[PDB]
Amino acid sequence: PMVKVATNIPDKDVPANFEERLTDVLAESMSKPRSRIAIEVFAGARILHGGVRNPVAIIKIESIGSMTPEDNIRHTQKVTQLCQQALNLPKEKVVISFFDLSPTNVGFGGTTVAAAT
Amino acid sequence: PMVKVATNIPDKDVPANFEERLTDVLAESMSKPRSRIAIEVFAGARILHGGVRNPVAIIKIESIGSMTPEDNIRHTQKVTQLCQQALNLPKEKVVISFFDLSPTNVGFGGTTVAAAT
Amino acid sequence: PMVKVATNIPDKDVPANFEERLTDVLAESMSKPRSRIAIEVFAGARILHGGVRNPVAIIKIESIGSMTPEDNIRHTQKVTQLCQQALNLPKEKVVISFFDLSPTNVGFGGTTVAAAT
Repeated sequence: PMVKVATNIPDKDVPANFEERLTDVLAESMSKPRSRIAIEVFAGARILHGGVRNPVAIIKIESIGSMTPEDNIRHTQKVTQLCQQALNLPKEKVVISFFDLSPTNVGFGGTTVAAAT
Repeated sequence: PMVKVATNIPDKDVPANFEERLTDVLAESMSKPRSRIAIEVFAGARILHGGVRNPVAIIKIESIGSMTPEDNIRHTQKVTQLCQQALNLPKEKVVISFFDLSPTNVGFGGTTVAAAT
Repeated sequence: PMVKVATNIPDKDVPANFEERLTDVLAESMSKPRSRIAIEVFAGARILHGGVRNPVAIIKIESIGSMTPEDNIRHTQKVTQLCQQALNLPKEKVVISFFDLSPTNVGFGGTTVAAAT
């Protein structure tokens, strides 16, 4: 799974263990090995949400599966709870987009996931 | 809707009201409330387009609906016109990608849009 | 085609000709004109992959076609080989996501690709 977190919170306010916690949250929620999770953090970013500059996190999550409607409720709940705790964000300032990719459309280790299976 | 604008124009040359104008443009074009629009601006970025470093904007727009082929022509026209005016970009230096998401695949306020409906 | 490369390698370690080489690689692999390829490089980024901070590249590639399963193996191989050479990355530290867009969902030159055809 590949995650991008963009936030207007300053990078020094995003704790150094945030990525590791998010890795662990999504490994459990998505049933995926920690070894195949990437987290990108773009903090101190220029973001407007709902017309204001209040702290916000805009998150994108890509995965091969584990993205049924029901799964995505669980992910939303878990990711949001982490952001509440670690980023001091209200739930209405955590936006997540979910992309379910075919293994034919993910490259890793020099070939697609589909070709390595 | 969630928008990411990456540009090699310096951040001080992207006017402070750009995001608000883009918010308003897309609220009208997409028939969506301003309260549910996020704009991320990554300016001063390292971009090459068509082999050159000339000023350019690469934009991604995600939305739940409002992305028929006809809708996306209108969005392109409107977004491009804003970038022409505010970013001093020719139209051939404004590239936009449109992603139409299921409400099952957007999290907001601690659950999916689908679960909140 | 539109490419985003995020890496935790420092920007001064990403050679200035990286984007041009990647442009050329994908023009050949995807059979697309150099004039319609954008490369965004977000270097010096905060990334965790597999729980560690080792150098890594997380890449997103969008295209109108040229993204059959077989095509994406070739792209993965070629892009990975470039990153091995230019970024000093092992193949298991190059992750790529492939998005195949409709021409109705790409704006360029003030209208969609579909409307310009």
